[PDB]
Amino acid sequence: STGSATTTPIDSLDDAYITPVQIGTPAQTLNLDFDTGSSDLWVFSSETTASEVDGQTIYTPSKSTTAKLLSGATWSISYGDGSSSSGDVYTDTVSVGGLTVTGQAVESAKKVSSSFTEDSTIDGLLGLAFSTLNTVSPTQQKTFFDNAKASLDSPVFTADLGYHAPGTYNFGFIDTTAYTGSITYTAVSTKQGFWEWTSTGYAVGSGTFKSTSIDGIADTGTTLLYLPATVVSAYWAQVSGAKSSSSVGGYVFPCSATLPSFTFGVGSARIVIPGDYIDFGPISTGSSSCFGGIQSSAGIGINIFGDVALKAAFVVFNGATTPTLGFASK
Ligand SMILES: Nc1ccc(CC(=O)N(Cc2ccc(N)cc2)C[C@H]2C[NH2+]CC=C(COC(=O)c3ccc(Br)cc3)C2)cc1
Ligand SMILES: Nc1ccc(CC(=O)N(Cc2ccc(N)cc2)C[C@H]2C[NH2+]CC=C(CO)C2)cc1
Ligand SMILES: O=C(O)c1ccc(Br)cc1
Ligand SMILES: [Cl-]
Repeated sequence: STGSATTTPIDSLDDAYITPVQIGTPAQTLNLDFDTGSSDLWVFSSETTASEVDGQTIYTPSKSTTAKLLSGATWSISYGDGSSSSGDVYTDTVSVGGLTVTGQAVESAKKVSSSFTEDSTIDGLLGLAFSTLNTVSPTQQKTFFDNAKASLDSPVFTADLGYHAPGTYNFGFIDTTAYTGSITYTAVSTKQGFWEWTSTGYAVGSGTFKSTSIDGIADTGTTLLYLPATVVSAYWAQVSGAKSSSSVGGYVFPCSATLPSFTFGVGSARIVIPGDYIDFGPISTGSSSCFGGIQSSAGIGINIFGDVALKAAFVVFNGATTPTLGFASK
């Protein structure tokens, strides 16, 4: 089997991407944030505290003839930005772009934190990291991809995120028309439960390539590119007027600037992020200072290849017995 679904930026800055997902019978379509950095499929629901729902589409398990309460199962997740959500668990039929999994754990939110409430465009998350990070207790549950894997033509999914435009998530096949050149594959460590890999270096604009190992995760659920302070300083040093602002929480730059590109290495291959991809617009409405798309990971403990990087590439998440990651230009 295979599936193919369009993923769409939620706003003009590509702050996140949403992908329609069918849950239950008859289908209830929710727009989920596919997140290769986490491992729960959780949704706004009829059980979510009313005051914490503001425009989201909800899953109502009582209206699904295939929904079954998973007795005693609960979930609770907190994230690095202080956000959180929690609730109970149903099993139900879930379909993505024509690919169907029966008996998928659908984690129904009873509580969500304000940052989720405030994002009306995102109805939940679909985690695509390894199932070892799934939070359901006392019996851990599998991700949509793990559940689908055996049925897929090939045990892979691909992320093809657009810049200021829709893109595609494919399951079970590689669309050879979706990239240029070849796909370069690189080793993955699953020890921490992430798609963790090592970039071979970087360049800023037309500058010389610096060969250096940068360990990080491929994370479609993170908007920006988070890299070591040395790398980030070298990038912003090429932008007149750019500075690290403590009050704003990162590097900012004059909105009048044209940004240099940023290149990262994948083995002997190179992915080039155009400068425009690194502009995240005014720091506050009407400001002439803009927020940078490359920020320091210094306070994280890991580097994060988020959407800013991933959208410059066609990315293969290879879930074979020994997982790997592939990157192609496009
Ligand atoms: N107290 C705390 C600290 C860290 C964590 C990891 C965490 O937040 N994780 C890993 C994880 C995986 C599985 C599960 N069951 C739970 C979490 C979520 C990731 C999911 N991807 C999208 C978004 C993410 C959130 O990033 C940020 O907050 C962030 C903040 C500052 C900077 Br500089 C860069 C990014 C990354 C969670 C809580
Ligand atoms: N300082 C900071 C804050 C948050 C992060 C994570 C991150 O990237 N996001 C939050 C998040 C949290 C948890 C999950 N599981 C998925 C996404 C995405 C949001 C980033 N802010 C832009 C506006 C948004 C929506 O309008 C997108 C990174 C750095
Ligand atoms: O804020 C943090 O400490 C953090 C955020 C994301 C990830 Br992945 C790991 C750590
Ligand atoms: Cl300002």
